Amino acid sequence: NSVRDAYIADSHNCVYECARNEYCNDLCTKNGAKSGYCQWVGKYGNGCWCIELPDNVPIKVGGKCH
Repeated sequence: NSVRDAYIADSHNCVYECARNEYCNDLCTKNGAKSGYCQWVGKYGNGCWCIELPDNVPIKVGGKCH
C-alpha cells in the first residue's frame, strides 16, 4: 500500500487542526491525496483526514505531538 486514508501529520507527529472542510481538502490534495475533509470527532479528535495520501507524507501515528 503506497497510499492510505488517515490524519495527515506534520514532521512533529501532530495533526493539523481545522475549522473548514476546504482547508483540509486543499492541504490533502496539494500533498497528493485524492481529497480530504475536516474531522471534528475521530480517533485523534479534530483534524484533517485525507483520502489516499501517499506514503512519503506523514500521518499521525501513536505517540505524542512533539
